[PDB]
Amino acid sequence: SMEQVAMELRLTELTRLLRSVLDQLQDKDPARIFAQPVSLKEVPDYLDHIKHPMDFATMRKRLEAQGYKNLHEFEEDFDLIIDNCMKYNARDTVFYRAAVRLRDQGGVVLRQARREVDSIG
Repeated sequence: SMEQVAMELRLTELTRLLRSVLDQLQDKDPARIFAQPVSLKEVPDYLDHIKHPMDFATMRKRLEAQGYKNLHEFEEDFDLIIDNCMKYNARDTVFYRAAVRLRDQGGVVLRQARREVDSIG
């Protein structure tokens, strides 16, 4: 139907906006601490600690399959990246501190993305 196509065009446009959001967020992680999934070879107990692992590469795979229906879903995955790190790692670590900086900096980007997603429908 024409209605399905129009909905598909909206999903595509959301996907374009989320790709730019994702790039902006990932630049707030210049150390690349959150680039890839935590390695189960190198942290074999990780899944005993963290039930829903997340990382920027996994988000990128989901994005390119147009797997985010709305900004809320995308933000959920971004929040898992931060929140998982802040539970697994102690306060005095380079990892925790990187998460805090990503959170604080990403907040700015997400504040305006929310306005763009509402604004452009």
